[PDB]
Amino acid sequence: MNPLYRAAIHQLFLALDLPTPNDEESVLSLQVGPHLCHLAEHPTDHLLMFTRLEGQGDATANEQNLFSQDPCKPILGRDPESGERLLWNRQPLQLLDRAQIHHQLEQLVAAAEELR
Amino acid sequence: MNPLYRAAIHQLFLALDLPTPNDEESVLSLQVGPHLCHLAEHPTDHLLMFTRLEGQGDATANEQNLFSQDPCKPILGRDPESGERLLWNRQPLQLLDRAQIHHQLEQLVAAAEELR
Amino acid sequence: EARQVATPREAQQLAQRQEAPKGEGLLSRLGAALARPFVAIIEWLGKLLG
Repeated sequence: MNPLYRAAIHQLFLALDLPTPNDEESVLSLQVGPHLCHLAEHPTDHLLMFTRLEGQGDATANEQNLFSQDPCKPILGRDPESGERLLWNRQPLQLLDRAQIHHQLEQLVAAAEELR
Repeated sequence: MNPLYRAAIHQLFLALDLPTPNDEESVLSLQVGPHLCHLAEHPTDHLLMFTRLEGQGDATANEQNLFSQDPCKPILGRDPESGERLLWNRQPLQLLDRAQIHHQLEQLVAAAEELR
Repeated sequence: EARQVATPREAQQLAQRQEAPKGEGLLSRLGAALARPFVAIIEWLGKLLG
């Protein structure tokens, strides 16, 4: 676990009133209501967040996949050798504050709920 | 324009060996082989590169729209109003030295080349 | 309403997925030039981005 990522994860967990983790397990998981969300550093110095969709619709996928003013707007993709649909966003860590780390997760959960 | 955006554009033009452009408000366009590509600051302090496609590729939940290890891997989305399909990527100006801005455009064009 | 849970094995794998590099030498091969597309495209792009 690189220091920027560790610091970012600790900022997020503070914002979530959670016991700061843990081992230095790189990939973390959070259950936020109905949504199982995964956090990773991928690649180095980037905070990736993603959630697998459990049989939502994707009729709105191509609108979801257009850029907006918000770099954290999630993108809806599919694992080619699994068929699973994943909603994801990512920010570089060389730039962030806590409000911006929490915001990334807000955006992820919101899009998953609002999808389609 | 934003001095930091102008400076990034300057680096890209050195990388591509093009005559340096004058401060043009809004969107710069480049012809890279058969691909017409556009560059803009969007949002503030980020560089958005994109190319308008016709019917090629998959803008829905697909492999192109899944993250990889390279943050410049472009995304294929679609404006719901005009229906225009746009392949795009984005980088924060803070991360874009000459090599990296060159890399951003190259990854955009690489996907445009592949897509049928 | 958030709890930390164990990471499923497949999520671990997804979180480090690699694709092979692409487009190496591609910009040098295709070449690049400034473009002057229809004013209409430029103006529309400005409204789209705003």
